[PDB]
Amino acid sequence: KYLLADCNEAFIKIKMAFRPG
Amino acid sequence: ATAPDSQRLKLLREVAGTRVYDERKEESISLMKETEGKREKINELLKY
Repeated sequence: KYLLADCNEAFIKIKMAFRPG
Repeated sequence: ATAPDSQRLKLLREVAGTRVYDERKEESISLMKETEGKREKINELLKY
């Protein structure tokens, strides 16, 4: 369970980006 | 004496001391299977 939670958290983390346009 | 055989089989099996092991194993199987599904989910997310 802890591993699954950590993986889900990680996937939420990586989805960020910064395109200043 | 006029009990059906299965009742005496349960009685002697209990006399052997083999009830808790049986109950705990069958309970554990459901949880483990649920972890199997969880591991499937894990692999999916890993590929992503």
